[PDB]
Amino acid sequence: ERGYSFSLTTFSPSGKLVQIEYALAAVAGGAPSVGIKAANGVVLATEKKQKSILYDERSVHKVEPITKHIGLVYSGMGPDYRVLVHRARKLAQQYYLVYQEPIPTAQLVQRVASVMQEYTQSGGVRPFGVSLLICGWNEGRPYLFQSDPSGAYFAWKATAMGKNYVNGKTFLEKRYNEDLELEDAIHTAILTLKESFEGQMTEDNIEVGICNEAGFRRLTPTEVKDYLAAIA
Amino acid sequence: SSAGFDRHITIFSPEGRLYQVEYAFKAINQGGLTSVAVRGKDCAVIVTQKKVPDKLLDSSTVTHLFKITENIGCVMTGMTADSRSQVQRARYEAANWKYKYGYEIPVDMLCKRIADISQVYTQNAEMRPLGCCMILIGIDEEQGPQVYKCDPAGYYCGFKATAAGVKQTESTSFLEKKVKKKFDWTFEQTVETAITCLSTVLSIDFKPSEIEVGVVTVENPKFRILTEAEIDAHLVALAE
Amino acid sequence: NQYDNDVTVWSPQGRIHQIEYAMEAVKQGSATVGLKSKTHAVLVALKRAQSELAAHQKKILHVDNHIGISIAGLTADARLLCNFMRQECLDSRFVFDRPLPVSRLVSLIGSKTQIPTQRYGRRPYGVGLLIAGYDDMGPHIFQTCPSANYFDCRAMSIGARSQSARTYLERHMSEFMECNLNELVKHGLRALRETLPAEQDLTTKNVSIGIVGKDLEFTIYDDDDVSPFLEGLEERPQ
Amino acid sequence: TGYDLSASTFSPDGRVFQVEYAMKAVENSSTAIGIRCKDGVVFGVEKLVLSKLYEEGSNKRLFNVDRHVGMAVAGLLADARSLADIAREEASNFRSNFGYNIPLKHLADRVAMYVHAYTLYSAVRPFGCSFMLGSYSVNDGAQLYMIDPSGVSYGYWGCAIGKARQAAKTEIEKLQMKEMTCRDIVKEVAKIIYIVHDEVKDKAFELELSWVGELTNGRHEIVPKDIREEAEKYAKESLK
Amino acid sequence: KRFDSEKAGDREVQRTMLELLNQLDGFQPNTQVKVIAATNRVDILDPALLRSGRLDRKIEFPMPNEEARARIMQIHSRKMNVSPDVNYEELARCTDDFNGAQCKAVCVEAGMIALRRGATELTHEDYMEGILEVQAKKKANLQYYA
Amino acid sequence: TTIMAVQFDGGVVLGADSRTTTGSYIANRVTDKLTPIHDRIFCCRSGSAADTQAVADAVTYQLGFHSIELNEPPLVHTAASLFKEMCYRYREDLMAGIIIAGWDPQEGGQVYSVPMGGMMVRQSFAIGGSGSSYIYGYVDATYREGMTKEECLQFTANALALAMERDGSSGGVIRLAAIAESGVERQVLLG
Amino acid sequence: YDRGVNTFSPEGRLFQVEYAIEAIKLGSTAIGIQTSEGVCLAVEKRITSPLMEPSSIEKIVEIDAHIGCAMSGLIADAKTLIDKARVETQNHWFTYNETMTVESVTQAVSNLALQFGEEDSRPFGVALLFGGVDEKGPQLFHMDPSGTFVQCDARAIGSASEGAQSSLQEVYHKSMTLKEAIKSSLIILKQVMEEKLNATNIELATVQPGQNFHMFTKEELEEVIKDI
Repeated sequence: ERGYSFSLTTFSPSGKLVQIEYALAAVAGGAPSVGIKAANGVVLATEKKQKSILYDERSVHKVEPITKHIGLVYSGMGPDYRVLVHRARKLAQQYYLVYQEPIPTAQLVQRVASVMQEYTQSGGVRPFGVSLLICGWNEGRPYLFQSDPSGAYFAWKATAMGKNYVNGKTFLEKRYNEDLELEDAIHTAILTLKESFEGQMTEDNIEVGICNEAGFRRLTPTEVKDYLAAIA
Repeated sequence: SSAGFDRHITIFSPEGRLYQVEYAFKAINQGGLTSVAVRGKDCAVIVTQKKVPDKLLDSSTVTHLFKITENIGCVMTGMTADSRSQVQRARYEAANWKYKYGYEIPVDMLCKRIADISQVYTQNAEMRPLGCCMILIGIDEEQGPQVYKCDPAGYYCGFKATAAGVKQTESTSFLEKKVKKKFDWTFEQTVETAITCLSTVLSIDFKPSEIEVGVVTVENPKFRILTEAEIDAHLVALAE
Repeated sequence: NQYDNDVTVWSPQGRIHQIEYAMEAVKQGSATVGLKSKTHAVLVALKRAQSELAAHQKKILHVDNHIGISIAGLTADARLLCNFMRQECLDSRFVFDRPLPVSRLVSLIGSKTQIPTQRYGRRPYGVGLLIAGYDDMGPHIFQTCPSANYFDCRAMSIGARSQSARTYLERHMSEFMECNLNELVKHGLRALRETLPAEQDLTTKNVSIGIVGKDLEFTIYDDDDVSPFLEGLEERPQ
Repeated sequence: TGYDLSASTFSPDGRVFQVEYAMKAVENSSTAIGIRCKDGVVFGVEKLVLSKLYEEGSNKRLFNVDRHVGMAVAGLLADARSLADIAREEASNFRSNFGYNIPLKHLADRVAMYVHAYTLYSAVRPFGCSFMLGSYSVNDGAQLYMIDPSGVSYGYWGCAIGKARQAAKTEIEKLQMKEMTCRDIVKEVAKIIYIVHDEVKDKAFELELSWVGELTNGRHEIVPKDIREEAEKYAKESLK
Repeated sequence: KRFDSEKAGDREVQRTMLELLNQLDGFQPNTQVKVIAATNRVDILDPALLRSGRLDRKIEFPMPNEEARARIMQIHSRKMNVSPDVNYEELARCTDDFNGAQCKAVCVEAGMIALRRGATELTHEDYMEGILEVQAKKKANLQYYA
Repeated sequence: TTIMAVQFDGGVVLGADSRTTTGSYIANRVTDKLTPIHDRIFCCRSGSAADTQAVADAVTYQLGFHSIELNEPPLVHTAASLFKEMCYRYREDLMAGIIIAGWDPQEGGQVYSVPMGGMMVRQSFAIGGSGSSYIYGYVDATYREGMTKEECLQFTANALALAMERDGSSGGVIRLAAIAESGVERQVLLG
Repeated sequence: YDRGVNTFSPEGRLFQVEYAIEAIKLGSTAIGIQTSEGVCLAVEKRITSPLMEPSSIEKIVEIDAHIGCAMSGLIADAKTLIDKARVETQNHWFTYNETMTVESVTQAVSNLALQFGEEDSRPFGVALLFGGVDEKGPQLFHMDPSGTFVQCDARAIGSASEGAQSSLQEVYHKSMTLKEAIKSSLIILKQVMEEKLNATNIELATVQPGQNFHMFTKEELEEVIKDI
């Protein structure tokens, strides 16, 4: 390149960030998904549809592990996800190299959000177009955080991204409670998944992973369809 | 709508769009060509016609079937510049794989590298996004044949048989009704279907010279290009 | 016009108007002409003065014993590329211990000017460089341009109203092979006197003469030894 | 308008009006054509003398990259010179690292990539040149390549460049080309390039002629032009 | 080129133009009329205008290269008393990037310029001065060159 | 350690001992001195171990990629050119006695010598290694121009036999290879 | 209204340096005279407030013991060129044991007369008159922001530089004398200025072959005003 370095993101005369505000829109236009943390671990479920019957399903994957006890999913545009995925892959590694121990979850939300925020303030590059969800049973109590294009993050007992995240938001507020178990939380998660899903909901129409205190794990289409009984 | 320079650079629209890349997809359409790829039970085949409007224009210097490795074939669309420049990238990181890890690169992995590279072409706002398309095939151990499609947008996905060029919708329409009806796929099954879908979309009944056929099969993993003799053998083969 | 601002911008007709402007920059400078015999090369330049008490700006400048060049247009690029030239001559002068043949030197000049003609934020060089000297095979006369189009001419003229100046060249070009220095120089200077008003030609304060000969190192004359050359001339008719 | 400015912005339909302009910019130059017989390659170029304008023989567009490698430039001149320097440098690197003559394919491909580099950024524009690539071998034979401003490059048995291009290539295909000797083809092209540019447009032009191949022993050199002078005696008998 | 155009303007223009297309080519052709059109910029037009039968032949006009300039000046220098020492080739090579109109205009101004001093014939210097007037010289102090 | 290379009409023939030592200890009985760079190009290495191995890997890298771009078979002279480049480039840090060989379609069997200096040269037959100084007399009078392939096999067999016998550094077992237009034939012997 | 700072005019001269020459017109005026006897120099101080100390403002500045300086325009910008001017000359002596000639110096200064850019700033905004005796007698040169370097016999620049050069041409001849050129200069000074000439408005600088230094203590100024 040449070294222009000048940031393309400035404050509005009103005092707003037009680019971040727009990127949040494309984030909202992404695929819906939700996760829950109930007293034993966390469950993550997405809204994965193949636009044609010629696609492969065992090729592309959404619920993605980072460490043996740390799972992550997203809502936005697919391609930008994988970059920051790999970045977090390395970033979790250097901690383990330094201290010889699995990095705590909150540290990852710290460093990743730092990378994204700095990347927002940097020059000549649009911010990302995906929000993220992270879960992990670090030291018994699992954790479930959310990032955003603005680099911010929170700690959610359970929430959902994608389309109609406010409708499924309220649905989570009502059907949800203080405490549950993993299977029940799966049941309600698929409940809100069918809340906006298409007609037929099969093992491939979605995909789900979980964190346990025994570590992070992904769910296979076998137990997916097996759990499809007692729908919603 | 247009706001600021969303019409000019890689930024977001008020609707959350970006006009450049979607300008780029139809930028492949100026190539005036349509490609076809199919995976079989133990084989996968590529095929695509060519246009030789000149007698002075050589024949062997027109091929788009590009041998990447001894077990990796690929085909291109869009513009020849971006295609060829894509080529040395593919070959280059392909060899870098062998140097770093010893064994052979997975065809899916290489698609990962290419899509990731193409990611920045859209990501930075000071670089043209290389408006061409990518197609790969190759045999996998414990996995059989595989086919993938790399895009200027920077994403990919597996298939079972897929076409590209200018007639995406039509060829996909033909293939969907063609394959899903419990089709057992032999070698000449997949091949004959390959010639037939194209010759139906274009309504050609081509001479065996114009089209090109790449092939890989799990009896000789070497990526192989077809000779017009055998190609004619299959042509008359489907010619009842 | 909006596409007529920067060098990187092409034209819808396919003509980067910047270089076209730089060509205009050369037309403003004073006039000067070069040529060569079968065995000699001579170029004369016209001087100008800002005011009466101010001296006349010099045009010819020595570079190497067998390399002489004129100037036209700006001056910053003049001294810059000139410094590049003096550098380059002594370069191979130090490496091979031999003079630089004119041709590939000139090509080095064009290659030098090529880059800022294409990269962003880089103006061309406004200059009308005329070159004369010997290689191993006789004199040579090369002219330059902002477009960097070195021309192996026999005699040229650049600057203000060099249009008519060129005209006198062809009708005596056949004479431009057999005459030696004495009448040759006055052959050349006869062509400058038409590029002026009809009331002042050469009054020993506005002319310089650079020469290169076989046993003659490149020499420059200005207003005092030119006087002997200034004699033996017919006035302008009317 | 509003989009043709940068070299890094796609049109709303999917092309680049920069390269669009630059191509026809090369189209406005005089004609330079090339051909290849069974045992060599011949280059021909028409040059234009304006009134006097130079000592004849100046600024010939028939360049020479390697001892066996010939150029045929057209369009803009200086950028063509830069390109020739790039090629000479390149072949020097190849000889340096590997110690033998560079294949015409690899050379043209590398140069093509380097051309493609100047079509992806706003910092630089594309080139305003095009040209030919002539080579001959005892182990390879006659090979002739062609390069556009965009970056496409491949082979021919013959090709033309300049204003009179399509009309030029018309009678070009009229000739037999397989069995012809390049010595005959010399006087041959002379008729081609002498049935083109006329009066009420330009002026007395110029006919330069490069010639490489078997008889040249692989070495590239200009034709002996005044020698044997059959282009003109053969390039005139077309009075009727 | 029509588009999503709002309340006024186009909302009758394309109606009339469409009447032009249909009345020109297509329904009930004729051979007893020939159509010549001329414009400046081509990019605004529609395809149906330039299809292949509404407008058959396309003729571009490049400006005078050299001899067209010199000869055009020689053409408007037909009705003026000319001193027969004048090179139209010099005139052409010094007249750069002009048109037929401007080349006419210089020949126009030269006669009045000579009329300033009341001369009868002309001079090359006359044409030069007319060139200067046609070129719209700005200012002075451009003297730190050379 | 001892390396043996000879070309014949149909192709070329290579061989070497398998013995790998350190100081005065047999670090390894049997070892692959030969190296399959390309399907028709082998190299026998000598001197340092890690040097020869790493250099072999890199040269396999550049040659492999470059051949893929070539879309044609590589040239033995080219491959030796690479080793000349690296070895001469880093002559201050390497101890290699690399000898390159292989059949070529354009030129049949070829043998090139690459001593520790960094020079390159073609020969009718080249030998290298520590014990290689013990067999010049036998190899000279023993050699006869225009032998057959199997004649080459017995020739080299007796050669490395004598070298392994007399040298305390060389030994182990005899590895042999033969390359022609057809393919590659390898084998291990004794006696 | 934002074009390239390194782009030529459509007519072909320049964009910004044309403005740079324009900026010198608003500066204070100054006059120099090169006599066979020596070189004299004068400038007006353009005092504003009585609280303003006069001597803190200066236009005549020495670069070498036999090399004077005269500036007009952006003073602080001129300061850098002054410093480099002293520096490189000192390089010349501490590398050759001889004094760099007047013209030769201004070559060095005018080298970076035009070197603003992006890789590796803007053009400068001051004009300069340089006087100094050398092997070729007293020397007088004049420069500009465009790096155009030239010699003059007696140049005058500043705001009223037009009438300065005009009337000055009416009064100069080749065989002038020192004091004659002095009072002749100051007459132009009073004719061009607006404040009443005194011991504070202006200032001189006189370099001589014998009087090798320029020496203009005050009240010789008054000594000449009373003589005028």
